[PDB]
Amino acid sequence: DELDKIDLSYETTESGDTAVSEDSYDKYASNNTNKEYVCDFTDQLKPTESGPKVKKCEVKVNEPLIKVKIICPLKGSVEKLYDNIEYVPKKSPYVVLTKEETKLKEKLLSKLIYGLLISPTVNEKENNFKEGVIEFTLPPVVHKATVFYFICDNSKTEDDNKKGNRGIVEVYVEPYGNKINGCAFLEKIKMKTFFTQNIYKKNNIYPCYMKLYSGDIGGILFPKNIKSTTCFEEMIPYNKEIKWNKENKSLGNLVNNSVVYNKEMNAKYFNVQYVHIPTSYKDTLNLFCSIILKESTSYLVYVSINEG
Repeated sequence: DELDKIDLSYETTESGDTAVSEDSYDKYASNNTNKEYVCDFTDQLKPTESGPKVKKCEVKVNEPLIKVKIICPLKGSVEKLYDNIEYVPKKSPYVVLTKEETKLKEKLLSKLIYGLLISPTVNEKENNFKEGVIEFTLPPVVHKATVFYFICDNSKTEDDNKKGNRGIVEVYVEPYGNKINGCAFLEKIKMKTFFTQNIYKKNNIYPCYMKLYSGDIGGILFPKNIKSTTCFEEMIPYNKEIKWNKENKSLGNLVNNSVVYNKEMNAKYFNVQYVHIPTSYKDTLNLFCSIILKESTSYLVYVSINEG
């Protein structure tokens, strides 16, 4: 592809071309709102006489499934304040930067954290600084601490005696979680080390069967030759838990205040879907769903919540 092509010769630093030391950095916290960690640079990179200063957005991750939002105003958002702005890496958040020694070089995030969702469109518009903002939703588990950076530099812009600043976002991920209460339909290891059950194509015995409780999370790694899936769009119960509505089959229509991620499977790197159980859901429920194949050869999946 071209949206993830990395320049192996690229190099840069935190201070960039400002000669500033890490101590003089203006480190601040992200405005987090309902599992959404935010780094807004609109009112932070405005030129100042005392510039070019360096503002650092700290992002500390010790929890799962944080929707990350990063802002880097566009050239001309204000008439003259961002006339010479630069955001790096260009093809973000597909491409990111990691600290090799003291300098930085390009790295692919999907190749660094498996199971991360990067919807190519935010508010109907592309997911790139060209449209002014970038988003991405984290995975539910991480094995090793991962640190990468973003860049949003307005220092090259000047408003008479004032000068813009160099914006940077540091993401210090801490090891959280262990595995997924889900199934794995089958470089390649991170597929196997993330689920409790593995489902092989040629000869499978047990179908998918993911067990859940109140406040736990599960997921699925859908196959490579998938035709369709109904495991969060159309759920069906069996035996006798509750009288069934033939239309309230979407996971959102089944449990109030439930969550689904990548319901449309539009993510670029992986064909995956996730869910979350609110801490207020104390009702027991057991459901079923199916999956399709290109061949119709279908697999099945089971769901159990608070089954105790």
